Amino acid sequence: RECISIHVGQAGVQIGNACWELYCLEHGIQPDGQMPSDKTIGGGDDSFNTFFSETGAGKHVPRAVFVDLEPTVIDEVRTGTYRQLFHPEQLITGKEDAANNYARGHYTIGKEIIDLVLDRIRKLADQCTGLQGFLVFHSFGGGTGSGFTSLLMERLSVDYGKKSKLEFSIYPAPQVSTAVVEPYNSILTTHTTLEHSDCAFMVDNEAIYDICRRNLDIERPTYTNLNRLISQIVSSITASLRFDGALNVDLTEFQTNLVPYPRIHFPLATYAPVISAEKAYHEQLSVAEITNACFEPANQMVKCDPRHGKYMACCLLYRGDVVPKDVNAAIATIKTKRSIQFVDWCPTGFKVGINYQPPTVVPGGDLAKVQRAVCMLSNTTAIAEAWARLDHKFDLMYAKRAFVHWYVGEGMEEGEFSEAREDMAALEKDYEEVGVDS
Amino acid sequence: MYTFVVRDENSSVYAEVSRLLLATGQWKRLRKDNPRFNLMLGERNRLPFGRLGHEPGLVQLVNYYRGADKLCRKASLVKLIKTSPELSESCTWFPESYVIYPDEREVFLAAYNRRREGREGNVWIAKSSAGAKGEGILISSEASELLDFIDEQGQVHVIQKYLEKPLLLEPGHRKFDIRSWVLVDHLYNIYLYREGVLRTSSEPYNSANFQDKTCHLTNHCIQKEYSKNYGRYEEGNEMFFEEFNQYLMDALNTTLENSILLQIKHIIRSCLMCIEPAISTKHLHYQSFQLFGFDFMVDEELKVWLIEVNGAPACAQKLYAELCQGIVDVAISSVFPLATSIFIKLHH
Amino acid sequence: MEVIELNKCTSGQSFEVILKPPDPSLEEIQKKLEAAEERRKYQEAELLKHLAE
Amino acid sequence: REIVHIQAGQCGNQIGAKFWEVISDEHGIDPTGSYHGDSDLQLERINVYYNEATGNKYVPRAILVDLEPGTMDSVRSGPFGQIFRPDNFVFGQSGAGNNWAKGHYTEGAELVDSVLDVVRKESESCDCLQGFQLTHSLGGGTGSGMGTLLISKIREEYPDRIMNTFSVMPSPKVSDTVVEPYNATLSVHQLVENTDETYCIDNEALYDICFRTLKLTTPTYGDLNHLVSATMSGVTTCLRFPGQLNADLRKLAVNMVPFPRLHFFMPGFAPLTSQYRALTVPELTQQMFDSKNMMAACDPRHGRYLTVAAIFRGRMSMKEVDEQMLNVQNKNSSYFVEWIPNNVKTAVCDIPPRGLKMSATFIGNSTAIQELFKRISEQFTAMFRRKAFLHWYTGEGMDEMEFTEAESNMNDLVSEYQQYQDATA
Ligand SMILES: Nc1nc2c(ncn2[C@@H]2O[C@H](COP(=O)(O)OP(=O)(O)OP(=O)(O)O)[C@@H](O)[C@H]2O)c(=O)[nH]1
Ligand SMILES: Nc1ncnc2c1ncn2[C@@H]1O[C@H](COP(=O)(O)OP(=O)(O)CP(=O)(O)O)[C@@H](O)[C@H]1O
Ligand SMILES: Nc1nc2c(ncn2[C@@H]2O[C@H](COP(=O)(O)OP(=O)(O)O)[C@@H](O)[C@H]2O)c(=O)[nH]1
Ligand SMILES: COc1ccc(/C=C(\C)C(=O)c2cc(OC)c3c(c2)OCO3)cc1O
Ligand SMILES: [Ca+2]
Ligand SMILES: [Ca+2]
Ligand SMILES: [Ca+2]
Ligand SMILES: [Mg+2]
Ligand SMILES: [Mg+2]
Ligand SMILES: [Mg+2]
Repeated sequence: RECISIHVGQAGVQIGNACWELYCLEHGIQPDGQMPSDKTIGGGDDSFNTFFSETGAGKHVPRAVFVDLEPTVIDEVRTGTYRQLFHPEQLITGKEDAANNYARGHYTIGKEIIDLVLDRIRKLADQCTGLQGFLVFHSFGGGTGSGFTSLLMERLSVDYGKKSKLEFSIYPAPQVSTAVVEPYNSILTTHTTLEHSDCAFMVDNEAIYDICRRNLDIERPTYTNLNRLISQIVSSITASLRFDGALNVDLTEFQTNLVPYPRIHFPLATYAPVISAEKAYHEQLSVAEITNACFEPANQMVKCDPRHGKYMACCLLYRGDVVPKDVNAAIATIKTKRSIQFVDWCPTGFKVGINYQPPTVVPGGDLAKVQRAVCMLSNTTAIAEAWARLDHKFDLMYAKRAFVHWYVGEGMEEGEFSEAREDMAALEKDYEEVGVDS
Repeated sequence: MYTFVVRDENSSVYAEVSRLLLATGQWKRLRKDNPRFNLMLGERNRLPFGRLGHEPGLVQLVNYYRGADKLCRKASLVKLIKTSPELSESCTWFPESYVIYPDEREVFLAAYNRRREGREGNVWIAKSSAGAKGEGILISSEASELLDFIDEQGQVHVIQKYLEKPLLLEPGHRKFDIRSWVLVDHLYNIYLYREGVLRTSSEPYNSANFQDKTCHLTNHCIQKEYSKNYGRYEEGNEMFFEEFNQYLMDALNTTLENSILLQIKHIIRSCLMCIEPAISTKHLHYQSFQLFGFDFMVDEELKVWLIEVNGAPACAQKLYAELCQGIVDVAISSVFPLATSIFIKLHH
Repeated sequence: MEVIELNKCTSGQSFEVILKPPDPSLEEIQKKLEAAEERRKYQEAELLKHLAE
Repeated sequence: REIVHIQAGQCGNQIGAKFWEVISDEHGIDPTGSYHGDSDLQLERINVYYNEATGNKYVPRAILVDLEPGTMDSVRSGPFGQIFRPDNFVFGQSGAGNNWAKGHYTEGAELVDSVLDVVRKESESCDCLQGFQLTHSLGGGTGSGMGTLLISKIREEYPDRIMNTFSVMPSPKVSDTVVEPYNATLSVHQLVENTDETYCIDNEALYDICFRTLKLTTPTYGDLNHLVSATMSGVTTCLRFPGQLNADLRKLAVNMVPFPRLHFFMPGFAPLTSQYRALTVPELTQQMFDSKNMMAACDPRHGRYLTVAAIFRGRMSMKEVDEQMLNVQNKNSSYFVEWIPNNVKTAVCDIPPRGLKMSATFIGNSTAIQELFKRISEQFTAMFRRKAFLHWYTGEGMDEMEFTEAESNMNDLVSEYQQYQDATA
């Protein structure tokens, strides 16, 4: 049951790079594609084969497509450490980018490159015997990441109607953002993509930035830092697809376990522990401590306050030295001290998965090796706070029609702005209906 | 130069706070919608907590605790006291109360009948979190009239036992209530303003007539409006702690601290410590402080009863200057330092 | 506090702990993109007319 | 991401020449076009402004235009004169007599096609043309009249490419002829319609900086142009060197211009120089936002910032830069429009300009720029109400109506700036 990864725009590509580097480290795959521990040469249907195909010469090749409308970012993949991992058809670049303009990525340029992308994706699909769907990595804020991604999602729904689609989306933050129009792009892409995505993991760059500042003691985090952290979270989420396990073994299960209502499909991710490599000796956090840390806003991928929302589903994904008894003990403890309210029509429970292999880190990196870690995926109404933030920024510019002429000049209509914003307003109201009392 | 914004033009307390901040010369007020602020003096309703703490390079403070409404709405206060392990359902300082929707109707009726058969006093009061300024309150010893009154309204009500044996000030044989101001800062320290106020009735207490709600309702507005003896005994029907302590000494051979304030400090502590895990901002991306107004009754046994908690209290005029200065000292400058405490810190 | 559906294997295990019971077609996409392209073409045509003047 | 550079008229070619000297120096290109630098950062985006010729030579993608040959003879005689492509000198013999009509309609019209042939030749060899940048003055005839005509023709041939200008505004304080307000107003009229981004380089501000700050009693065009070189280097840094932003002219336009007409930028620079003590980042930031460092004679405290782009150059704490910039906005939050969140963007480049350990360059889209157009407008009106000096223009075939139209458009522009200066919530 294969899984295809699609990385769109700079954020999607660089995070993709980080993730596949990490995947290779975790499965014992070298930069040249060889995998010594793999005794079946030229094929097999092991778990890691969900993400890697095999050549007759024993090369293990990522089931991935990289797409960017300019070439500078993907060129670094082409000439980088893991260049031998990929075939050139997997790496697609145009000559000029979307200029931070959703409409330019979706309409003007998207129309010219979408079929090429679909063809390359189809080539990967043909290899698959039982494809389950796609993992799509992109920023909210970029012209390509927003516009082209939304176009691509529409077309993927058309060409693979059965398949599941999962999103990993970088929500825009003023600290590391690029464009002043990123709220616009975010609302436009969320509106166009909402029907076509089964489960979306938002990562607020603000949260990652502060985690890097606070716990890694990095004064001014770079994209490399952010991406190594993010890749740790992504690996936690996809480990169940790549390894033997019983929890979340196919893309459909993410939808089944985390999303009771289709529009409300943005689970909050929380990760612990994030410990600095520079710290020579560490106090190893116990199951109780990392599980408790999962309910601290300072460890969330999106800053918000789950105490003032309601849960619809909670998932705990441990890696390393963890046994069920310890988890149940810790959960017992945490219930009595924490504000954890579920909606009345959902069971108050946790789905737990434990992978015995402790997390892997990039050598000479900023993250320390720890003996146990946990990523919590919880669908809480609290994440609507992020939408409220974004929509407000949108409302501020749109009231004056600031920058709108750049979008209209690309063939988009002004009406799409208000259509998208109305959809977001509906989304917020949905969150409030599910989560708020009188 | 710190910056702040004002989003509640109706708050007397924070009008004064704002004035003081400006007068320090180190605070600048911005237009209410400018996001680049250090301090938000927020609006009473739908305060956008979700937008706080996302401004790079700005430590941000707001004058409200998200979640504190649980204490400051009557229905939700009843529910909180009845369902919180830390506050016994049998907790002794809160008057037997029931939440009724225009629901604990049958429960209330059951207790009521139990009281009727046992010859006991059965005078209850109906009040709406909805109702305001003494409007929508009914005191009756018949359940039927209360429920009829509630059903004619549109929002949730509470039926709570009337305290038929209140402590009466002499002369005048008159009722009163106690207002305490409590400031909770960003570290969740609990500061009780040393100065409380007694809001008194200027009419003789009459248990044979609960329809005349003048000597039954302490409310300053109600006394100022309907009482023709308003201000006869004390100015603005407000007695302060120096005089009240002296009265307790002369009349009952006891002090305000021993007979009453121990109980009050206990109740304040219990309530705030109860919800601390739910509303604390110690690890949040923004920080909260808030001024509360606790309102108490004292019965003839010198027992203290919590009546209600107010999330946006006004102050007694003569006290505005001091308290407000205190707010700037411990709640604001503590976070944003400028270039003999009036508060009792309630430890925990 | 009930543990259910415990599954084990050499690489790990999983279980559930309960604490309390309780699309547009291709043609339409093509039309959207072509409508946008057309609006771009109209705007450019207006510009080239203006420049010709 | 190639840029085609065009310089027209006397002013345009003099500041254009200094620009090429300065950035050639920064990229380690000697006057013969040979590379002799020490850092690969110098070459990574060298293509944005330079073509490669045989023998690993680098030749500016620059077109030199004039209606008389004097200044271009001066360029060819100059220090880096040998570096320019000989075929890319396009000049007439007649001149334009400081007359917009001659540049735009009569003298210039004859020479325009030759320029376009050279433009076409340069564009067609571009991997992916980013757009065009034009240097010129607005107060003369060639740079103003022919320059605007060139921009109009280029838009026609390349409607989908960005047009960027460095436009030098006239000032009575540094004046060649009385008709400069006519030429500038006519010019501004064209620029509002046909450019995406215009840097307003005000000769009044240059003179004032030279006189008051640099303590030069009698400023020459050499001195003013030293300021202009520094400013042009700064505002093209992000285009010329590897960075986090992936900077180009289209992203600049998209992010700086909230409304199509309001694309006239106020440049600024720090430190102002003609000491061996490098500035501290707080000093850089303070001076950078100071009215006395603005290259347009406008007081930013008399308006509000729509958007801002900042470039810090040199080895400095990026943390400290962030702190200082955030500090400026928070302290002065009043002067930044609240209906554009996060309207200030900062970039950093490790390579400092020559002779400085560190510098800061400022690009503001501020409503205060209206003061410049107002100033021109007043000077225009004073003459036009009596039709003074008009025969120079009507003798070239123009009608008064064209003047009236241009005056109206500029006044509207001023009204639009005021309109957004007053917008709230
Ligand atoms: N976490 C993280 N965020 C990134 C990264 N690269 C870009 N971003 C964020 O993405 C947003 C900008 O979108 P980009 O991905 O750079 O733009 P794009 O998708 O290539 O689209 P274009 O406009 O054509 O360049 C900003 O919010 C950046 O902070 C990255 O490598 N890691
Ligand atoms: N259970 C009770 N027993 C006796 N008296 C009571 C009572 N409940 C309320 N009262 C009287 O009614 C007065 C006002 O009641 P309550 O405080 O609930 O109304 P309110 O909230 O509109 C005024 P505030 O907001 O100032 O407290 C009290 O000051 C007290 O005199
Ligand atoms: N800053 C600056 N301004 C100049 C320079 N040369 C001319 N000017 C100004 O440009 C205007 C005259 O235009 P000019 O370029 O000489 O005429 P043109 O050749 O027909 O374009 C006047 O406002 C002069 O002050 C220069 O080298 N630097
Ligand atoms: C106010 O918000 C912004 C304002 C400007 C920009 C600029 C971008 C993305 C550039 O590409 C850019 C930046 C620049 O300097 C910061 C440039 C430039 C282009 O041309 C030369 O100087 C990005 C923004 O988010
Ligand atoms: Ca195999
Ligand atoms: Ca679908
Ligand atoms: Ca020809
Ligand atoms: Mg990009
Ligand atoms: Mg009240
Ligand atoms: Mg001249």
